[PDB]
Amino acid sequence: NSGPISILSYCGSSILMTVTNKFVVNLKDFNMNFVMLFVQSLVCTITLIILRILGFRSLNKTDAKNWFPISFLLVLMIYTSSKALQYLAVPIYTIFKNLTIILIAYGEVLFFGGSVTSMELSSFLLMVLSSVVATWGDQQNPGYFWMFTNCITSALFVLIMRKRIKLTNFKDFDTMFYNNVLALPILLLFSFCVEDWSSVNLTNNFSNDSLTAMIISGVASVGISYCSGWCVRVTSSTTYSMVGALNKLPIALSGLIFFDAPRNFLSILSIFIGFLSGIIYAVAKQKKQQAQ
Amino acid sequence: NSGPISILSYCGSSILMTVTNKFVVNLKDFNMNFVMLFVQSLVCTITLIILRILGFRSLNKTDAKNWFPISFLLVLMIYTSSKALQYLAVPIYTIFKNLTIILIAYGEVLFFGGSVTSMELSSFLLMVLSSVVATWGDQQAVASFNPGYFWMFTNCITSALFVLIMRKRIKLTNFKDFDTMFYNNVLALPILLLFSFCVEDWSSVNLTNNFSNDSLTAMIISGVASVGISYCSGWCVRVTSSTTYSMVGALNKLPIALSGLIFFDAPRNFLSILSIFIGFLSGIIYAVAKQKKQQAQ
Ligand SMILES: Nc1nc2c(ncn2[C@@H]2O[C@H](COP(=O)(O)OP(=O)(O)O[C@H]3O[C@H](CO)[C@@H](O)[C@H](O)[C@@H]3O)[C@@H](O)[C@H]2O)c(=O)[nH]1
Ligand SMILES: CCCCCCCC/C=C\CCCCCCCC(=O)OC[C@H](O)CO
Ligand SMILES: CCCCCCCC/C=C\CCCCCCCC(=O)OC[C@H](O)CO
Repeated sequence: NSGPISILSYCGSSILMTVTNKFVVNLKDFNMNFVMLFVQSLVCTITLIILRILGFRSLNKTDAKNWFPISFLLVLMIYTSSKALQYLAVPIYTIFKNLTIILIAYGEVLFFGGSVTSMELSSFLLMVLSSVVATWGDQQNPGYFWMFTNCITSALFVLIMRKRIKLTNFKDFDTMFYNNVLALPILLLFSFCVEDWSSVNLTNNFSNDSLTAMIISGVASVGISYCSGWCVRVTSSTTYSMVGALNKLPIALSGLIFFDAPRNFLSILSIFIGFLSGIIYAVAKQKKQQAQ
Repeated sequence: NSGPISILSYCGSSILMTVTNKFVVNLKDFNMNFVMLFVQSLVCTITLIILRILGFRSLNKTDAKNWFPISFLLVLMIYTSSKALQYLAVPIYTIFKNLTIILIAYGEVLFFGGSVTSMELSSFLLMVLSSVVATWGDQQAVASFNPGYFWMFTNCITSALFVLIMRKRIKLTNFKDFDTMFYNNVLALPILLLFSFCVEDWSSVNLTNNFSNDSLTAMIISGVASVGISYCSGWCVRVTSSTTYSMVGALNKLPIALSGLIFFDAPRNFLSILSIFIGFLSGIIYAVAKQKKQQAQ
């Protein structure tokens, strides 16, 4: 586990999680989003514990209270992100979620000090265009405030995890385990603070059937769980933040091939612009090694 | 005459020419652009000879047939723009004309061999955003769409083939300013009358009534201001870089657009403003890029 294998790994799970959540679990637009994530991180936790007794990990209290900010950034990342999409459109959220990419690249400079290649700067802007270009080819204040929060919480999150990982020599699995376990409590705070619970009404909603999807989702979410922390650790907090935005293209590109859906050339340019953005960013990484 | 002083000259001239064509001569959208522009190239021609005898330039036959493409490239650059602008909105025309900056920067690779700094690449992409961002912040048979984009594809290359070749033949023929100004004005004058019959419709019973003593007087007014840009356009490309002239020219319209928000109580859009300040960022990156290029060697 090192090198570009991280990125190919992150794809299959984000590819698996996108398909599986839309093919395996049809209409996963549940009443309580955090509960699905609570299981996705809980089914992930159980899966690891089964693996410890068949051979991976460790348990501390010194590292423990230093990771809680990361998890708290995660759930807040979702709460802010979840709240952004309530008042915001999907394409524009990508634009700001793509604008977050830049600061994350320059946020790594404040945690590790590296320089942002002028070529890397070009790639991110192309995603911005590919983001805007796609946005300009579609239709549909409260939102922007939460997106201003998602941009920062998603940044401080992916940044800090990468910090504490290399600080506590957290090998993979270790990253996965702590993020799954420590998020479990915080989700119950936001699950109780945000969702509506009613034993008269919702106790019937997520019945014996629905949980099958939430656990099915968790098993598929196992991939993304392990690979996210593996990507940030080996490569860069920028690399993980970039691949996440790039993934939706082959998924979006798959949506145009595998589907007879009304399209627009503007939408296509965005996807191919995003594809270009990777090539520049892919080559940009090359110029860092060769130059130095 | 050298260095960034060129840019202010090309800027001030493009700015003075913008006002003079829009405030002093309102409805500068004439029925026959080539004749209006033919005068602008004639007053420059007339203007130059008076200075030729008051002190700058030269006339050849070896230079002549190597310069004819520029005037033809120059006038053709306009005809494509005029015909492109018929089917396209002002902001969208801006986007592609800013995309030519990329090829022009990379067209220089085919003409002189310099490298396009990744930092330079950043600016050009940003210019796209300030252009793209503004377009998304605006209002306005398929076979009617495409005719514009088609005419724009030619303007983009002729706009490239134009400023590119001139800068080469300029540095090849040591064309000092005026020479750049003179030759493009002189050799273009005939082509302008060429396009005058090729495009315009003439009717002395009807069109003779259009260009009256007011409008006819105006056609000279615009040329008087265009003396700057004419001398400064070729001055800009020569001293700095064929990219710089293609960049500063695109940069100029920001402060004029910024004037529209300040000097005017006009409905605005934050997107429009973001675009403009995005453009300023575009310059600063390009300014540093030029700064990092000269510093390196
Ligand atoms: N470290 C860690 N990360 C996790 C875990 N579980 C989920 N994540 C991460 O939480 C994020 C949210 O999950 P996804 O729904 O898979 O998001 P996505 O595929 O990355 O897509 C995002 O960008 C798209 C545009 O490119 C958007 O369309 C999408 O809505 C979302 O914002 C992802 O980055 C995922 O890797 C876990 O246990 N641990
Ligand atoms: C509602 C909209 C809200 C506002 C939307 C804003 C969009 C901002 C876009 C791009 C910013 C790019 C910033 C680039 C800063 C670079 C500074 C720097 O340090 O550059 C060094 C680099 O190496 C030089 O190549
Ligand atoms: C509304 C439309 C918006 C769409 C906008 C689309 C822009 C695409 C145009 C040009 C790509 C220019 C990038 C060319 C690739 C540069 C490669 C490079 O610099 O390579 C150096 C390499 O490392 C060897 O040294």
